[PDB]
Amino acid sequence: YQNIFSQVQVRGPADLGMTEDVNLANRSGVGPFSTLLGWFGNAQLGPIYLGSLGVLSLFSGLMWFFTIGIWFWYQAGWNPAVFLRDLFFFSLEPPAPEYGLSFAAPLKEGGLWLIASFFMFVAVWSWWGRTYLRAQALGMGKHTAWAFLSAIWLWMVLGFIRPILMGSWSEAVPYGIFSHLDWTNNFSLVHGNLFYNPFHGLSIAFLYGSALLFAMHGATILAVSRFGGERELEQIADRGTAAERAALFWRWTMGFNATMEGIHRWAIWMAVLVTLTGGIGILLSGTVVDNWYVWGQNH
Amino acid sequence: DLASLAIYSFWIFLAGLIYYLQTENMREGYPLENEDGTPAANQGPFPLPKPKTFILPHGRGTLTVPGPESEDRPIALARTAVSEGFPHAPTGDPMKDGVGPASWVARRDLPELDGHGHNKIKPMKAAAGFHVSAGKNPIGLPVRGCDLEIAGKVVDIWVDIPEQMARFLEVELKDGSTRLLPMQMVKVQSNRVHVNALSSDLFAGIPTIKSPTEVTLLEEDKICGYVAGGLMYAAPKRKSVVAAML
Amino acid sequence: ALLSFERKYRVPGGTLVGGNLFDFWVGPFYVGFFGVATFFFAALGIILIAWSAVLQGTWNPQLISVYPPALEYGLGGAPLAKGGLWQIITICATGAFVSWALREVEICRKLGIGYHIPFAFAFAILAYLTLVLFRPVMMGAWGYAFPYGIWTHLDWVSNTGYTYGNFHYNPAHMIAISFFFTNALALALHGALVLSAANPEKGKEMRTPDHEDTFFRDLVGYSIGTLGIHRLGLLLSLSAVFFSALCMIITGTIWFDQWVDWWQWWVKLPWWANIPGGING
Ligand code: BCL
Ligand code: BCL
Ligand code: BCL
Ligand SMILES: CC[C@H]1c2cc3[nH]c4c(c3C)C(=O)[C@H](C(=O)OC)c4c3nc(cc4[nH]c(cc(n2)[C@@H]1C)c(C(C)=O)c4C)[C@@H](C)[C@@H]3CCC(=O)OC/C=C(\C)CCC[C@H](C)CCC[C@H](C)CCCC(C)C
Ligand SMILES: CCCCCCCCCCCC[N+](C)(C)[O-]
Ligand SMILES: CCCCCCCCCCCC[N+](C)(C)[O-]
Ligand SMILES: CCCCCCCCCCCC[N+](C)(C)[O-]
Ligand SMILES: [Cl-]
Ligand SMILES: [Fe+2]
Repeated sequence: YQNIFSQVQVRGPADLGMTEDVNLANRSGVGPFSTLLGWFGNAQLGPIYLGSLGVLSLFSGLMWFFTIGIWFWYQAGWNPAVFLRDLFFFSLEPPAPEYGLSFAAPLKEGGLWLIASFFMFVAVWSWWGRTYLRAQALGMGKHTAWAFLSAIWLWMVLGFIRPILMGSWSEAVPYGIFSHLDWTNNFSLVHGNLFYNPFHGLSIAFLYGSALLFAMHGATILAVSRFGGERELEQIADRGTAAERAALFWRWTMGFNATMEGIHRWAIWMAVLVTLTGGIGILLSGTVVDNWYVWGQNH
Repeated sequence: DLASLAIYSFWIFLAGLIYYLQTENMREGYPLENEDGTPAANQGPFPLPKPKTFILPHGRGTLTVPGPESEDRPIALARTAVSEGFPHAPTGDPMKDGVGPASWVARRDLPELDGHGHNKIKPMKAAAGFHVSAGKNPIGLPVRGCDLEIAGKVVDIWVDIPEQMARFLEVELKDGSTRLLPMQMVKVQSNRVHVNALSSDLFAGIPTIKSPTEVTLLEEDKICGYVAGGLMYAAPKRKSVVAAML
Repeated sequence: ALLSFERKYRVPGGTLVGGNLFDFWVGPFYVGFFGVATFFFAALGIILIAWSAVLQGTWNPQLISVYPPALEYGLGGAPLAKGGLWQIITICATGAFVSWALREVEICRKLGIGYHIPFAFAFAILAYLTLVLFRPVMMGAWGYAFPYGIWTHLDWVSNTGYTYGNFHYNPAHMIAISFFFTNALALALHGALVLSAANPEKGKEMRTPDHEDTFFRDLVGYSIGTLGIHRLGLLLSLSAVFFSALCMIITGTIWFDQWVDWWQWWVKLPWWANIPGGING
């Protein structure tokens, strides 16, 4: 038994959650239980908290999705069959370079893209405030909101900050499955191969490193779940043989180890650094460095 | 060159972060010791971080780390060589003495509490509304040890209420008493519960719990430590795969 | 030197080879038969690399590069300085990796824990072997493998990728990328959640796993749980590497053209293939 999937599922009264300082009036009712999810993790769905911020975020998010969708339908000639077969080829493109950073572009030539970006902007940022507040209501630290900022940073750089620094919305990424992939490839081409961007190399190290560390950590906790290992918070407050054996496995393996609390600091940074370095590398592209190969030759 | 200053600065930051992370991961187990218990000469380059204090819920005090090593119980092991870096062999029964892969830690002799201050784990029998929702119900099944002999029967499942999960199987032995078997150390089959880590004769030896309705962290550790220790120390009594196949 | 709680664990037993022969430590590191096997392979391999650096006429880390045999050599051996010295180093790397995994298994045995780690690591090894062994052999030549050089292996990645246009179109590659991205997302979330509960607002009591659940439930309407998160993290990581190897093993073996064209199968589906309009109509 590897404890990857549960052998027997157990179920009791739905958990309504801790109260603390949260406005219980904004908490929904408990959803259904998924036996399917129960094999891997918890079966309980919900409840969810939906205050004003969450409603705003959900609304914008849907509007963003809707804006892209209506454009796609237009591109499909309102024909369901065409919509489906060309779904990955449709693309909501930003304004042409001639429009600079103005909002004067005609709807079908960038305006819809600007509207979509506005909705996504509001959606993402209101959601960020939500990650902060939901934590505040429980008296918890703001680690989630901070980690989220790192992801937001790469996103901000790609569709707002960099386009603005270069005076053109045409520098932003289009909304399309395949098109945003073309944009990515093109971006590297146009900047002299991103494999030469030092910050792209780091970003990759952390992306690979996050898969490395989580394979390591996830496997370690599972390896010591026979000693109640996943109950990490209590292991931090009162170290058990689970924490000791996990530490010693690594100390004996690579010469050094972590603690039950410390490993999560290594974790959050390993992941956060992916988009942190990534964002910097993209921000420098085209604004300070036109060709990374060339830049590389002078460093 | 801005890009150059940026990358140069990053490495400075990264070295500082790694430094921070490492010291932060020295809140336990340090200072390092010599195999005899005395402070080791080489403590490494990273210095111990300054103390931090965790405020524990429901009158359980506080926890300050780094702090003096808590572990003080007797360790039934003896040096094997004059030089450092060698194994320390058990002086008595490793399973009974709690050493090697049978080790346990002197954790708080109180049950882990949930967010309300209630016991996190509880026999399903007493967990209002809890039931097996999917999979083979192990309750009622005989329990076989690695020697392929029956060691007892499952009389209940101890559940983690907040996480709604099976954490221990309560197994009644021949003498009418019961023991708790870690869920992740058993294999529920259609007609039995198989425990590879232990031979039937070792079940009586599983550490017991004071109260029949709760289990403390100290007890959990002794129990889990003991069971895992069987993989090594019960190997002589563990029958082959082909034998088990018959 | 030992951690202040390590002694009771430094017990004999757990080895798979040599009984108690190598059953000992060196500082914090444990040895074991596979500890020396790893040292052997690593040393020899590093040595064969330093020697290739000599034949190449360089000592600079940025420049050193060991290339596999040219396509002319097919799957046969080759002159040391012309592909052969790479073939040996590859054998050494494989040996050192597998030994490192097996050493981890002995460590698991001694500590009484699961074998999840070395099992997870085998995936990384398998991804490596896919690029250096399985794909080359399937394609018919060691030349298809990548070179051992800090920047040269990036050239290989770039050149190999563009041989099929924009590699982004490889469907297996897309799935792999999702896992890599989702994994980093979950790793950040997991690290932040644990820490936010262990480090609540100044002066407050340490939070509980229940608060972790409430937080995420309040946030997205679900909590996978402490067990599930670690299960998930392992699954995302391994799935990422699994699809990585899969996206490559199929490239140049059963797919040879521009990956973007593979997607024509969906567009050409009988029922909508000829409907005018849209992008492909
Ligand atoms: C996976 C797909 C491609 C590939 C694509 C890329 C791309 C694309 C990039 C890298 C990058 C890196 N690659 Mg690569 N790379 C491949 C296979 C390998 C193998 C291998 C044995 O299979 C190794 C050892 C490396 C090693 C490296 C690192 C030098 C560097 C950062 C990786 C990292 O942090 O990982 C996460 C792991 C950790 C954080 C743990 C630490 C690992 C350390 C840093 C590895 C050092 C390797 C050492 C120099 C190699 C020789 C070892 C001995 C000295 C002989 N690659 C395959 C062929 N690699 C990045 C770079 O900056 O390139 C210059 C980068 O941009
Ligand atoms: C041919 C193309 C170029 C190339 C062009 C680029 C470009 C261009 C960029 C990268 C970037 C990256 N590249 Mg590259 N890259 C190349 C080759 C490689 C190779 C390789 C060959 O092996 C590798 C491993 C990588 C790896 C990577 C990553 C390290 C990095 C992306 C980080 C990330 O997590 O982003 C994913 C994370 C995000 C985008 C953040 C998302 C956050 C927002 C807030 C989410 C909102 C969600 C939303 C509301 C909608 C859904 C909501 C629903 C509820 C689900 N590249 C080649 C050379 N690469 C990025 C980077 O950082 O560069 C330095 C980047 O911009
Ligand atoms: C121009 C290039 C093409 C392209 C061409 C390719 C090619 C070609 C390949 C990939 C591969 C990958 N690409 Mg791509 N790819 C592109 C753009 C992207 C983008 C992006 C955002 O645009 C992303 C995110 C990715 C992502 C990915 C990953 C899914 C995958 C690499 C990871 C891997 O296989 O790990 C696997 C991990 C390993 C191989 C590591 C093994 C480590 C070993 C076992 C141990 C080493 C120990 C070390 C020696 C120790 C030293 C001692 C020290 C003390 C540590 N690609 C562009 C369009 N991509 C690779 C792949 O799928 O590989 C199978 C691959 O070969
Ligand atoms: C499969 C899922 C992910 C994963 C998991 C993983 N990796 C692991 C483990 C796990 C679970 C370990 O337990 C093990 C470990 O101990 O980690 C600390 C490990 C490990 N993953 C490592 C690296 C690594 N993992 C990577 C990836 C991944 N690891 C996946 C994303 C990558 C990349 C590039 O993405 C790298 C670089 C090592 C740090 C470590 C294993 C240490 C080891 O094998 O040591 C023995 C060998 C030596 C000390 C030296 C041998 C030297 C060779 C003879 C040189 C040959 C040259 C080489 C082939 C090319 C070098 C040039 C490059 C520039 C291309
Ligand atoms: C602009 C993005 C910067 C984001 C950096 C956030 C890193 C996450 C750090 C976790 C540490 C949180 N903290 C401060 C409370 O300790
Ligand atoms: C339903 C289709 C959704 C499209 C998925 C593609 C998302 C790419 C998003 C990149 C964000 C665009 N921007 C603002 C940065 O330019
Ligand atoms: C905290 C995680 C530590 C990971 C550090 C990994 C560093 C490998 C860096 C190689 C990439 C650097 N680069 C682009 C300049 O070559
Ligand atoms: Cl903190
Ligand atoms: Fe964890």
